[PDB]
Amino acid sequence: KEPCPPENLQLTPRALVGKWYLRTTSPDIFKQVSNITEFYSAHGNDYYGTVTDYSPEYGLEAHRVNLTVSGRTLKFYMNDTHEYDSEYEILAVDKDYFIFYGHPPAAPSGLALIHYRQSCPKEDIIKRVKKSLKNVCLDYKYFGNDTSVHCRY
Ligand SMILES: CCCCCC/C=C/CCCCCCCC(=O)O
Repeated sequence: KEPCPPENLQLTPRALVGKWYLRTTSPDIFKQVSNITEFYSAHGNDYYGTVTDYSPEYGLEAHRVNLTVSGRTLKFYMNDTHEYDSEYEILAVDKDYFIFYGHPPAAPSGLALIHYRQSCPKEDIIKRVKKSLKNVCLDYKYFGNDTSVHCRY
């Protein structure tokens, strides 16, 4: 679904550094690719890093990525495949998660992505996520969690 994005939310330099787990998406992508771990390093206001994942069809994958950041949006570039390469806008910022939205080739009608600091986010985090989504005209009921990993949601 299309969000109502907040036009006053901008990415703070270095906010994306470190390890993240992409555990909730809309539409649900987890039958195609799952157990997504991201690691980002700062390059000025940009980032470089890696994304590792499990694919039922391709096996274990490791990808090198770049993020170029421009205000409330960034461009995501991956080396080997470009299924998820797109501009993504920030929808919500929290100490424990970020919510992004874009229209990549893999989900060209729109893809909302929730990146968590914790590998298995607990109920208090999910409650905050639900409120963040409502604030941008989205709804957790249209999202799927990654139930391929050792986490109950
Ligand atoms: C928390 C910082 C997030 C910044 C990046 C926002 C967009 C991310 C897109 C991630 C794509 C997920 C790739 C899945 C693995 C694959 O199929 O290659």
